[PDB]
Amino acid sequence: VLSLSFSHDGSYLLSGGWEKVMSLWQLETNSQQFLPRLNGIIIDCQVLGPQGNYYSLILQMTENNSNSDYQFLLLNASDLTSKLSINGPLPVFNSTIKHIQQPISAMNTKNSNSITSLNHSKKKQSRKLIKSRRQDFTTNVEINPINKNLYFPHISAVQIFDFYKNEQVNYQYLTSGVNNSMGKVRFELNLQDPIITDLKFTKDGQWMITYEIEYPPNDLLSSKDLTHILKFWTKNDNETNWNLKTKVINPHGISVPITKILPSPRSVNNSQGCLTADNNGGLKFWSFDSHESNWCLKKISLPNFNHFSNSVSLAWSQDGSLIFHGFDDKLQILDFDTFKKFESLENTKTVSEFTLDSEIQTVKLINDTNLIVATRTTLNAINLLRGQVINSFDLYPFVNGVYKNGHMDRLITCDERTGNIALVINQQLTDVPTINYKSRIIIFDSDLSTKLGNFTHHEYISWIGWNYDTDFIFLDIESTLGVVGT
Amino acid sequence: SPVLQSAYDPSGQYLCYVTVALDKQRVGVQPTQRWNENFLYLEDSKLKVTCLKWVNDTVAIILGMNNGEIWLYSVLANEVTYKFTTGNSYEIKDIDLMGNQLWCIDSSDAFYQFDLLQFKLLQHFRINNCVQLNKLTIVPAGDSVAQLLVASHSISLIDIEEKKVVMTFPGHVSPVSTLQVITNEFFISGAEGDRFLNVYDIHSGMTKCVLVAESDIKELSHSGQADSIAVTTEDGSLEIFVDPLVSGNKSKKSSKKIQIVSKDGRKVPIYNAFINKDLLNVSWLQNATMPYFKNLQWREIPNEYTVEISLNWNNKNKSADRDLHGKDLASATNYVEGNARVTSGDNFKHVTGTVTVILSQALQSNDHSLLETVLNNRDERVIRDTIFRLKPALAVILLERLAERIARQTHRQGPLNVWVKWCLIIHGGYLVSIPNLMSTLSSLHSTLKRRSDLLPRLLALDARLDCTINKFKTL
Amino acid sequence: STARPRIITSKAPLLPQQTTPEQRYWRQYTSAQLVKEHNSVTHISFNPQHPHDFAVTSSTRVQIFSSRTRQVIKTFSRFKDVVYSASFRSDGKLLCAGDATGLVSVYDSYNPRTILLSINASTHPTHVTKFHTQDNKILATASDDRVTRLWDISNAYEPQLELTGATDYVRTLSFIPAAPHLVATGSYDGLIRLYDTRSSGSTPIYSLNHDQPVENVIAVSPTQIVSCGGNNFKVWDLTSNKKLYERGNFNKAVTCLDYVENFDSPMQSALIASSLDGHVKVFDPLDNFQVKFGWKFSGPVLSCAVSPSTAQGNRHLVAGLSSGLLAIRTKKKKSNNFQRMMRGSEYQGDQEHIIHNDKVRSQRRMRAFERNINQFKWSEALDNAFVPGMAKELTLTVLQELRKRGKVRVALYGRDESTLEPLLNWCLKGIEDVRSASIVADWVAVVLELYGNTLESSPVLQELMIDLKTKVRHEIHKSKEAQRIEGMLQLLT
Amino acid sequence: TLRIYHIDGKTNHLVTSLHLVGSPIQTCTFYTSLSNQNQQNIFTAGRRRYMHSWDLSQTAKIEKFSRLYGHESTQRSFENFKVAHLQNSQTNSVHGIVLLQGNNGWINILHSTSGLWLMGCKIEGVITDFCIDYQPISRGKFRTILIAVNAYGEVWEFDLNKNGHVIRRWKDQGGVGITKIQVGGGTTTTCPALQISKIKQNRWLAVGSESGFVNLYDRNNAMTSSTPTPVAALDQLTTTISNLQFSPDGQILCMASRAVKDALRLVHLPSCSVFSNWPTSGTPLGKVTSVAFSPSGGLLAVGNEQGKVRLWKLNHY
Amino acid sequence: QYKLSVVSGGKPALNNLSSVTGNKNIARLSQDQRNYIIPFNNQIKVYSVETRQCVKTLKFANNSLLSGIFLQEEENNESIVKILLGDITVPQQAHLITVFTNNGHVIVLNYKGKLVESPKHFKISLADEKLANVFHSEGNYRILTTFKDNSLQSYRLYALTFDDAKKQFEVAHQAEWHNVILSNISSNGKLLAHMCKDVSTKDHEHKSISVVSLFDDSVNLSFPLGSILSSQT
Repeated sequence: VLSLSFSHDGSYLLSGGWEKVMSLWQLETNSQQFLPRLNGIIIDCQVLGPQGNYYSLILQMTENNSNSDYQFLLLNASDLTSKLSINGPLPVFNSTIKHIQQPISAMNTKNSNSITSLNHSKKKQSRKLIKSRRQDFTTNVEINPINKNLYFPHISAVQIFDFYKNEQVNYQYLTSGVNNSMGKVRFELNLQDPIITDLKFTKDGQWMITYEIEYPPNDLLSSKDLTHILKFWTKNDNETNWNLKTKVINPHGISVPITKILPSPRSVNNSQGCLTADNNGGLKFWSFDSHESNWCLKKISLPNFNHFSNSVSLAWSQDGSLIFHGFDDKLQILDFDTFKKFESLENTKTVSEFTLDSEIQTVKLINDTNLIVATRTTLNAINLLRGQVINSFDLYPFVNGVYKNGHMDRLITCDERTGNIALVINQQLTDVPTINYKSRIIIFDSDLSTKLGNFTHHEYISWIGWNYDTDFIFLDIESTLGVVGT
Repeated sequence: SPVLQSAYDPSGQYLCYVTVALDKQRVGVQPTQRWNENFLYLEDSKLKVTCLKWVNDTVAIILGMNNGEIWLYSVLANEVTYKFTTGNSYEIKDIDLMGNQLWCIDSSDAFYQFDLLQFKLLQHFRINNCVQLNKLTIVPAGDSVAQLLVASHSISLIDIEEKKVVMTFPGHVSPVSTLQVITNEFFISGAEGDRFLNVYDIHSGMTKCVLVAESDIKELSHSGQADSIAVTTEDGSLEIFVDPLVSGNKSKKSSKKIQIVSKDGRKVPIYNAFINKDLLNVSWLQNATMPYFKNLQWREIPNEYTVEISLNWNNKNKSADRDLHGKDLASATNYVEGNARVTSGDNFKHVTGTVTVILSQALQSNDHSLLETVLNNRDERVIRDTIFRLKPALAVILLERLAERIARQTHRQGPLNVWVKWCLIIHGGYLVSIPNLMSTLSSLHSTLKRRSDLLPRLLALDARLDCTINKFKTL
Repeated sequence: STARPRIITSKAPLLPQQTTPEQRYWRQYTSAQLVKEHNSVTHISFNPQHPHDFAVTSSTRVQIFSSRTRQVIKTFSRFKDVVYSASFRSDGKLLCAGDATGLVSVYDSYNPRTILLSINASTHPTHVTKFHTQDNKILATASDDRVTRLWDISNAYEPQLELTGATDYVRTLSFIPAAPHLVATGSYDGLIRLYDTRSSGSTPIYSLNHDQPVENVIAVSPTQIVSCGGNNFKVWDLTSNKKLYERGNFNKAVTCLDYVENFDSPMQSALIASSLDGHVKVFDPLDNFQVKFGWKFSGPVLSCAVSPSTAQGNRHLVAGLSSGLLAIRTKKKKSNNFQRMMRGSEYQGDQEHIIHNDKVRSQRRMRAFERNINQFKWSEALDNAFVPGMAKELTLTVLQELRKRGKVRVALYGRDESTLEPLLNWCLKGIEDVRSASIVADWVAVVLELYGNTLESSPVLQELMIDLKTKVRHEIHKSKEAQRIEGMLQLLT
Repeated sequence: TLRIYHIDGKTNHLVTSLHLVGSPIQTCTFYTSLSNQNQQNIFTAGRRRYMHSWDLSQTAKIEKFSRLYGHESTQRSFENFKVAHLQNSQTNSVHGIVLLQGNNGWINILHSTSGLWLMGCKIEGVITDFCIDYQPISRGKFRTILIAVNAYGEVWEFDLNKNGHVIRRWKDQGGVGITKIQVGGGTTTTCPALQISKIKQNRWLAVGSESGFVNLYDRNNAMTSSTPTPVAALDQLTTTISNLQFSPDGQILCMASRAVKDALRLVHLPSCSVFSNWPTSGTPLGKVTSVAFSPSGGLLAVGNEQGKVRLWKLNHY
Repeated sequence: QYKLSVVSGGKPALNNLSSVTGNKNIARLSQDQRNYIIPFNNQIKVYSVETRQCVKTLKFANNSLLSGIFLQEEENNESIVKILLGDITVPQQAHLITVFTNNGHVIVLNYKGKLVESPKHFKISLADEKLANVFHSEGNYRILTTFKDNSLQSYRLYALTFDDAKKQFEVAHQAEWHNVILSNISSNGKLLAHMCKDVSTKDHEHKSISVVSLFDDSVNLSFPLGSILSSQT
């Protein structure tokens, strides 16, 4: 039991538990009338109206284990309809940020907490944040360009937002889960919902490309295989709901993730294509068909590598001829017409297989002239017309074991019109690395010729992108959006 | 008209209107400059408001009523300040005020002059050769309020000091409805049920002009120096005559005309518009009693004009909580696929007694009946001899069809698992020679990959099965 | 607050040769009735104006059938020998019947006992007689005399034009809907000639060589025609004067081809072609005359016809088989005091100021498994899923969704042997599919790890497991061979 | 349709005309609160399971009471409700209650500001009618009494100041099948009040039933006799009594029949005299199925089968 | 060339610092049921209830007093404890807002118009212990504070009065309880209920519930969980 609120009369009791139900209990004849589905577990219930007209209730949105994503709801008690829902942005961090206790339940799960488990887990998270160096807190965040709409890949959902007025506009489910069909008991809180990892849009903005992973339940037989599901959705500008057009299950075979997904620009097929890339290194370019209303597997480059590493990425030259591929210790250049190496007949050492020092984390070309490749330990800036390196910077004394693979790619972005923007995060320690953070956004231009601007922020920064007004958008550990602009 | 009577204030900023409310007349002042919920009910359902005057130092109105006593009513304090009682059980048929002096017509054909600063009846007066009098005005002749006009179908210019009828203008058949003196020595008289306004010249005792309207007049107003005569019209209209005192030269038509309609098509009637120089204030009723107003420029407005107002005629009840269909705004929408197409990653698109003559005929001309009827065979020597004396490309499209029928009914793949080997055995050189193997045979690759995918899990199951079955064999 | 999400149906990866809505329409064509006739029927023609009727040639008899009833409406039997052709006018009233005496008998429809015109062709029997479509009062007939004749109704005793220049056995001729003057004609030499009527006529404008004997000429497009003869059929463009495409997709030499356009169908243009086996095949010129559907009737089909675009009702596809058969497939389409006390339910509110509503539609009726899964009684959900009369895909949805929502153990707690039996009966019925082998493996292993010793206590489940072991070994044999062929398939790559 | 008209003697015009879809309007009632005096709700129900509440200018606010917090099994229809005041009597606060009929004897009492299932009382048999009587105890406190009536003739008097309890019963003399019970003489639903100090007691109780009979009793002797004798037994109608309505000052009772046309009768009280000079044979009434009074002005609106609401005024008030 | 500015704020900043009280709704409805005021982590957002949208935003960075108090760039302690509708200083002005944060501050501001850029600042005396809860009947104010001398916190009850001087906030030192497990206050605001481990020290059962009246001494009762619970538990 999480919440109990008495009426002014003394015969009604508003109850709230982990199952997502607010139950009005009538005490005389021992009855109840409830609300069984409200997008998350219900933390608090309270009465507001003098004659008992409004129910105010606070919810947790327990799907995010990393963030306690509060939701305030007003309620007209007459017809039990949703009036005045208020919620901020709901990011999904990779782990817990700052002293977020999972609520008190009976059985200790990955979603719930006992009491002794609450104390032991509090000590565990405090000692983890003190001892560990892996503090990444990286959030996948996208911006739909045709409406400049902020998009949060929530756990088993998406949150559509606009930062102009600071209001959540939509919350859409995309996976065949049990987020809203059923309030969860402990043995099904152990059955966590599928995680939608990647959310991108094609540069047309009308096609939304998603990648999610389905988890089978524990103590079963096919609990080892995870189901990779890619999906293509469509929506208009007068309509804020995405409708799923195409589903693709197990791309590149079963149990093989497609962890890097890059959309196509308008120049090739009016941005109706995507390129999926594995730990295998194979590249699948899917495209929307003309006569038929789905997407199809247009181009395939299929090797089969016995070793696997998530240190991959891919970039795309703006005229659609060549593809950069960031492999671990290896940079690859792919033609678009035949999906082979860049065979140049002049042979002027602009080869398709470049050697680099460590695991590549991102490859971003600012134009067809300058290519910024940031590894696990070093950042570099090379040219494309001539195969000579120009710039390089040591990324080791700050990113040592802080991030996993792909997170620097999801972090550092590039505006097509002003240059490159990188991030660094450090911690302010007082005699134990103290939990208070401090970040720095640094702006370069023209393959890091100069630092256009170094701006130190007094707290953590979890994601940076650019809204298509050429203004960069950065996030905080608290659900806060700031804009760096002209 | 629910609003029965109405009158503007000088400088045209407020208007008082009286209207029936459950057979009880309420007076109410609404501003027209940009609601005023203040009113006054009449305590009797018998005494009613008959003649209304606006008085400009507390802002007030003055009401000649059915009881026979003038009610001076302060509107800022919203209270009946004074009751000037007349000495007759009659009705104040007309009211008139200019500064401190007040004149009134009582239905006993009685002139009464009252003083506000005295709060007292100065003089009762009655005159001969005036048997009905339902319009009265005093001429703007300065501080002298004498030589006043009365009018009931025939105008009597009658003095106050000399107290006798001086002039007699031929009026109308029906009594005079409105009688307004715009400037000096010229005054206009209009009857009810009349389209014919009579502009009269006073001292000559004549008709300067006759203004005409297209239908029955409701309300009259004039600007300062006779540059505008605005008549709101009983059908609901606003006909304005610009400079109607200048030079077939006696009768003059309307210069411009303004209606008020709504966006659905419904016309909203007009009552008591007030004009100034180069500025016009028009009035209508939005609800059954609520008065709405608008201001508009008649010089710039053309000869014909209508004012549109978007009335709630068939507006859908829009609510913020409820969506366009079914559910509410906070309802986080779920996941629906509908008829969505599903595709796996291994389906490549856009990248001696034989039966040989029958295979060739069917695969040249596809028939599923011939396909199943010849596929019913299982004899391996027949399989070998057919695929030996079979064409290579016919065998290619046959193997496509084989993968297709295996996928359609997997139960058929038993006798077909030995057939599809010999297609790759005998025509294997042609299968190397073809350039697009995965493109011509994406389906066989798909089904063999799917079975290869199932194989380790079912092997694990079979291990668990064997363990348990040996357990209950031994015990 | 939200609503209850409806239960999401499981969708497999697509199996090859998936159903398009065009094939959905060709299977929506249902209701194939068979009508016996005396000899091989020759020509079927629908009524253009009101397509509720169609005439079929027969033994010395023309039979007009209906469409909404599919019954014999009219029987013309005034002939001496077998009628050769039957074609309607452009105005749906006057039909012509080419006979075997060398004469085309033309009379009005809806009246059998009158003879409006007996147009005498050449003495050799007139094979194909057709009305014009743009013009309303001109005919064209072709005989065994290897001459075609253009006839008017006013001059019925002498032909209007005598079109010549043929070689052998003119058996088809047709017209073009754009030009009412240029005609096409096919004899038994292929070689479709294209003549002009306003000009001389005995010499064509141009020829198009079809080597095997062309049997039907079909003006599909305003720019394209069809050579329908021999084993193949070639679709030409006459404005380019060359064959745009060719299709040799048939077994026997073709005998019939018709075309239909701009009607209630996902495929706008459809081309039917019957080739003397019962085999009628539907292509489409929009997809370059590619195969879209095919029916097979056992008797050798001689004719085929479609209901026109203005059929405004039940759509019909008739195939006349040379055994004397008509195979038609049709896609089919309180007191005064009481009303005066409740007569207000029919206003709908078209005038009032404010309109407000919050009603919801009666949704699709939830099934038994859906109600029990939403009501969380999961074991009885398993039983009502494993009733005998319910489908493999639906119980796959139940199994997948229940394994996702809850666990198999809680689904399987309080089970006895009489409820254990249908689970493993369905498992032995469905282990031989690719779609559900992993899921049935999960569930049967979970029930095994739960009910080890009840299995050793019960003997009637022991015989079912020994039945499972011999059938679980075919994926160890046949699907193991599926991987072996996958190995020797990469050898050819 | 809910048609709101501003009413005059010469021009009776539309303030609002709302239309509901799939929602018949058999009963509709205004409400202004005794605590707030400015709320202006409209409660409306028909042969369905939802009761609409329209609040009081282009977007209309319409809530719907559709769920029952205690039990939805008693009534398969909301087609008849009554509105009333209710003071808590622990806190000196008066709010709005609505009374709804069920199957056999269940009258459901709902807090109307939130659709709350406050109370319920079961009379046996088949529920026929019910009404609200007000009883001022002292200066600042009143208590409401549910006067319900069955078919056979039993009259139940509950109090709802506390939890709903039965104060008393008494039988109507006659009335084999009873249709309408109606108490008048003071503040009722037809003569509402503006403040608590304006609340008085009723005086007379009329019952109008299928044989055309209206038994009229005086409360001052009914409350002490507990098996009372009717002051009058009016029988001037021969069909079903469908509308019993008192004056706002307790001087005329009208009885109207929806079975036959021109079926309205006026009775002066306490003289208990059925009037002669109206309605005449040349009085346009039709099938009289609805009647309504003015609060102060002495006007009468009569709505009939044809959809017409004719208007009269009595000249004394 | 480039300037950074915070644009949008999310999390409603509920009282997670307390973690003992079950009535954690900081947000309250106004006297007129027209506007709902929620104090965010970076702003204070007021929403008109009919149109459902944010009728007013109050950015702590845009103000100069809330930036120097709520938006300190080193400590995250001070969050909004409670809003109060009526004016503490003057009796019943209409569109005023009284903000109590964690550390003894009283910020009086104006909504329904423009925020006058100098909100009334009043520091309450005796702010050694942190402010946890604050409420009122007519005239007198009541403050529940959390004090630390076994990882359990004493609750100190003070009575607050005003209108003697400007800065002065007179305290009365009502009561004190040694340690509390789960305290809650009724919706009327006149009754609270708490527990203690003093009974875990004295007797077998680990708690006893004690209900205490605030503005009087009427309901002051104590009873054990040994009398409350059954034996199957």
